[PDB]
Order: sequence, then C-alpha cells, then structure tokens
Amino acid sequence: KLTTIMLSFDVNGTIDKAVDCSSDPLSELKCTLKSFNVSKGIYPTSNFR
Amino acid sequence: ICGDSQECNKLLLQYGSFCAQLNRALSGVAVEQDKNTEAVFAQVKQIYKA
Amino acid sequence: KQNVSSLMRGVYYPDDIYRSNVNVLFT
Ligand SMILES: *[C@@H]1O[C@H](CO)[C@@H](O)[C@H](O)[C@H]1NC(C)=O
Ligand SMILES: *[C@@H]1O[C@H](CO)[C@@H](O)[C@H](O)[C@H]1NC(C)=O
Repeated sequence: KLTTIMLSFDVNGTIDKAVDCSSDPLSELKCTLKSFNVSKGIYPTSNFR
Repeated sequence: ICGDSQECNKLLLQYGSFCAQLNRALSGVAVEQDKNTEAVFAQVKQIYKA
Repeated sequence: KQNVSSLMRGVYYPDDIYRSNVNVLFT
C-alpha cells in the first residue's frame, strides 16, 4: 500500500533501519524531526498518519 | 502550504530540512520565553503566605 | 491459514540510485 517511510543508509549503501511513519506516534516524530535519535522534550508533528 | 494535498506534500519532501529549521527555531523561541517568564518571576522559591 | 505480523519484514530499496550516510523520506 502507499505509505510514507523514512530510510537510513550507511557508508556501504546498505539500509540500516526503517521508520514507517504511518503506525506509531514515535515513528511520526522520527519522520517529522528528520532524525532517528530524538532528544527529550515535546515536539509538534506532521500529518503522516 | 499544502491543503492536505498529496502532490504538494510529495514536492515538499525535497524541502524537509527547511521546515525542520522552522519548527526547531520556533520551538526554541517558545522554550526561550518560557525561560524568560520563569526568570523574571520565579526568583524566590518559598511561596510565603499573606 | 492464519495471520502473522509483519515484524519489519517488508523494507526494500525504492530507488535504483545510490545513496550513502543520509536519511531520506519516501511516499
Ligand atoms: C562495509 O563493508 C566492510 C567490508 O569491506 C565492513 O568492514 C564495514 O564494517 C561495512 N560498513 C558498515 C557501516 O556496515
Ligand atoms: C486475520 O484476523 C482477522 C481478525 O483479526 C480475521 O477476520 C481473519 O480471518 C484472519 N485471517 C485469516 C487468513 O484467517
């Protein structure tokens, strides 16, 4: 199905990990903040769900 | 920018870092003025009664 | 004839181009 996802890559061109920001609020936070490690706090999020 | 539009969002997915800058700057400004309001008023810790 | 869970077992390479050390979004 059509889904927005976030994909990381390493130095070898291999995919490290995926987000799939259509399932979890933390996933939507990760797609919103453009990062896989998120600092402690409150953040507004986008409408990826 | 995009009124829940798929093509508009698909094109903005080439400008993700711009809105990351905007959201981070506005959140920092909001936290900054929460700190300002705390610093101007909350100087004494013991709330003395009338 | 029962269900299981897609425990992150559907991630593939969307574009044929080469990328490295980046985190990019897709639809
Ligand atoms: C890339 O491959 C080399 C093998 O030549 C390996 O030593 C290295 O750890 C790999 N890098 C990553 C990020 O997996
Ligand atoms: C999967 O689960 C749903 C409800 O949880 C059920 O209706 C469906 O029949 C299940 N799929 C199969 C192939 O049995």
